[PDB]
Formats: sequence, C-alpha cells, structure tokens
Amino acid sequence: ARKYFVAANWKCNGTLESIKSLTNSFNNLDFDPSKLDVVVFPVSVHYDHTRKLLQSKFSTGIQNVSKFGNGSYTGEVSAEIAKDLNIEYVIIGHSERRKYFHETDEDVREKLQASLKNNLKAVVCFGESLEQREQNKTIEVITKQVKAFVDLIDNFDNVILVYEPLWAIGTGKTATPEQAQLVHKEIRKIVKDTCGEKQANQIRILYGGSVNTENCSSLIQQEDIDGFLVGNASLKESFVDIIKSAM
Amino acid sequence: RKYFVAANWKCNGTLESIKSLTNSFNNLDFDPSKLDVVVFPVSVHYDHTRKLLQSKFSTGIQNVSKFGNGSYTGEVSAEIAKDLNIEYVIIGHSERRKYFHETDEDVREKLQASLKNNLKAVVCFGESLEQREQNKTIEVITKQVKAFVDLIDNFDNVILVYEPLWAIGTGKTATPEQAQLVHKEIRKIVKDTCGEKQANQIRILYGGSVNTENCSSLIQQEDIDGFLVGNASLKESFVDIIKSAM
Repeated sequence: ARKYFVAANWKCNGTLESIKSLTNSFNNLDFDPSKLDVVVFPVSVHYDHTRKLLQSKFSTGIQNVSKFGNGSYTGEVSAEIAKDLNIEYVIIGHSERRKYFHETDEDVREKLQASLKNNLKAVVCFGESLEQREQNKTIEVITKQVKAFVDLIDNFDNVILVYEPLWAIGTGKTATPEQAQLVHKEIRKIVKDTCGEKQANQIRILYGGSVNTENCSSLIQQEDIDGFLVGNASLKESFVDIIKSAM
Repeated sequence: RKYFVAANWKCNGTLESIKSLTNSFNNLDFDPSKLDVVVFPVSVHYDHTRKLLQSKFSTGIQNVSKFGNGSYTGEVSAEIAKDLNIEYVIIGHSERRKYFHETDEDVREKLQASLKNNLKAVVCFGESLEQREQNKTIEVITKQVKAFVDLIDNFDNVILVYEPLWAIGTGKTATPEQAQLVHKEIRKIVKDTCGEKQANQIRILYGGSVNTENCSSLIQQEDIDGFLVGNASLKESFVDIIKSAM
C-alpha cells in the first residue's frame, strides 16, 4: 500500500516567532513517521530554524532547487548543497514559479535530474489553467507536463507528484473530491503506460489545490489521492487536523 | 569614502568548507568602522555562516524577492530578511539577468522592497561585449542605473557594482584604467540624478574578475571603492584582497 504524504508549503511566509509558535503546536500531534510522511517546507533562510524546532517525526525540505550544479550562479541553491545539509525534500515546478519566474517544463526536468542525482526526494508539481480546462485539454496538458520528466524517476517512493487545479485557484471556481480523483486516476495511468503497473501503484500523487480542515477527509478518501500539498491552511495551527485525516 | 569588500560565494560551499573558510577569515584583524567586509553565502548556509563569522564581518543574501509576504513559493521577501536581521542583499547580478529573466524593472522593485524594510543593497549592473563593441557602454549603464537610482534615500545603504560582462567568459581583459573611466561615469550619472554630495558619498565597486594580484591596482583608482569578489572569495587568500582595502 502507498504511504500517505501530507506536505506543508509555507511559501513566502513566517517570522522567527511565528514559526516558533507554529512548530510547537505541530509537535503536540503524535504520529508514526514510518506509516505517514509529514513534510514541512519553510523559506530557505528559515530552514535551519524550522529543522531545529520541529521534532524528528517531521520531515523537512526546500521550496525550490537549482537546475544548475555548484558554480557561478548567484542566488541559487544546488542539489549538491541541499544534500550536504541533509535536506530531504525539494519542491519542483510549483505553479507560482511557472507563472512568475519563467519556470518551464524543461526547467522542471533539469531540476529533477539534479535532485535524483544527489539523492534528494522530489515533490513535483503540475496542473492546467482555467482556459485549458474550458478548451477540454486537461489530460493533454498534464500528459505533456508529466512526460517532460517522468522517465527520470528511478525510485517511485522518492518522487511525489502533485496536481494543481489552477482552474480552481483564484478564478472563483471549486474542485470537488470527485473531479480531483478523475485527474489523479489519469496521472496514475500516464505513469503506468510509460513506467509500468507496479511503478504506478508505488508513486504518491497529491492534491495541491485549496485544502482545509473541512474538505481534507473527503479528498484523502479517494483511491488515487495519496495526500496534499497544503498552502494557506498549513500556516495555521489547525494543520494538525489535516494530518489527522491521513492517520 | 568607506571601502567595501564583498564576498559573493555564489552557488558554492559545504558545511565543512565554510567552517574552514570562515575560521581563516576570522584570523584577519580589521576595523569594521573603517572598512566594510560582507560575506554573501547561499541562503541555506546563511545561519551557519553568520554563527561562524565574527561580528566584524557583515553578512547578506545573494537575492531578494520583488514580492512581499504571500503566495510566492521559493521566494525570500525583504520582510523575512529584516526579521532575521540580514543586513545586506545583492540585486541585479548579471547571472540572474542572464539565466533567470531578471529585468531592470525587477531590480527597481527589489530595491523598493529592500529599502522599505531597512535592508542595505548591493546593486549590480554592466554591459555585454556586443554593447561595448557598439560603443553603447555609457548608454546601457545610464539606463541600468536610472532604472533604480531615484529610490536611494541613504547613500551609505545603497552600494553600486559594475560588472564588465564583456570581460567575463569572453577571453578579453579589463584594465584598472578601463574600470575607473566607467566608475567615473557612473558617479557622474548619480551626480546628475541625485546630487553632488550624494555621488561623492556612494560606494561604487568593481565586479569583474578580482584576485590577489589585480585588487590593489583596482582599488587605488579614485572612483573604485572596493569589490564584489567571486571565485577568489572562496579561497583563504581572500584576506589579502581585504588587506588591499585596508
């Protein structure tokens, strides 16, 4: 069976005091890290602070990793550097980086190759916009997005996929647990037909839309949804209840 | 003017190499009131580097977000840097202009955010080989500087860096005399836009290839007030470069 994966994407948020208060509440929740992956993604400069405050049961990672190795690349964090610091996870291809920072499908591929070459576990994001879904091209876009990097996957416990319904984020539309499941089933079929049936049943596929304390249990209930990449709700203390649904 | 020597470690370093490198840096005795020395480690190394370096050394980060706090995955805001007492930020580095789509407007917005949050900024600019061969050095630098220069309210807190991109990775050399004439022109740009006393106050650093041999010939020039050092800042011999500014 697939080990459930609950991830906190703090994005560009937090202070030293707020993280101190939030990580304390997180630590009050008791769980087994061998049956459940719970990962926190703070700002890079908050990593050391966050890793020191969170108990060993919690996994940690960074929100981006360089497509370049060590060298003359100002502002970059290489996969080499991350591994030396024992950073376990990286987020690759988040919609906000594709939208605001020119991150292409090829950047996503180069980042994944760098991460897996350096023994990093990768959380890889993808999803279609509103205009793409209205043109009935949901599967076509996601297939193009997944096939950009899927051949690089050597271990299917170490690569975690995240579907982002960009058609239901900021647009004013809602994505039901059923509508997410239908895409998740397609993603697993894409993995199956390109990598194998056993590999597709190994790989975790998360829902990376608006997840809160109310809908998390109805989302995790679906057969092909193995967890979430949580945004705004992971900045609140009630994030422990979202972890409770996958327990 | 107070001299300013900066170590841009770029995308380099391990935990062990940094503790070895910082220890050798700690060996050098200088007065931080007479000379600014700033180390810019990778973001995930910042806390490690700050703990190991003695308080005489200033520290900073190699990039800062144009956005404030919010839904911007992978970004470090100026607000977050201020809360961590990160003193300095690098803005407009050629490598981020080249590989990461960073434009003059991004630089402006980054300087806007940094100054609002009481951060000190090391702002980079410079022309390509094509631009120099077309004799457009002054035109390009005027536009690059005028993109942000009006935002400076404190001329000790904003530091300019000239990167001669025509000399980096091409096979052509930049002389201290060539660097001086550009630095003089940059100061003339600041004078026309901000004032005479302000241009006399602002530090302008050479951001090309600096090592233990050329540093003293560069810093002796009247309009070059220090360096942004790349590769040579990764060696223990970086102390000799700091010594040339002493």
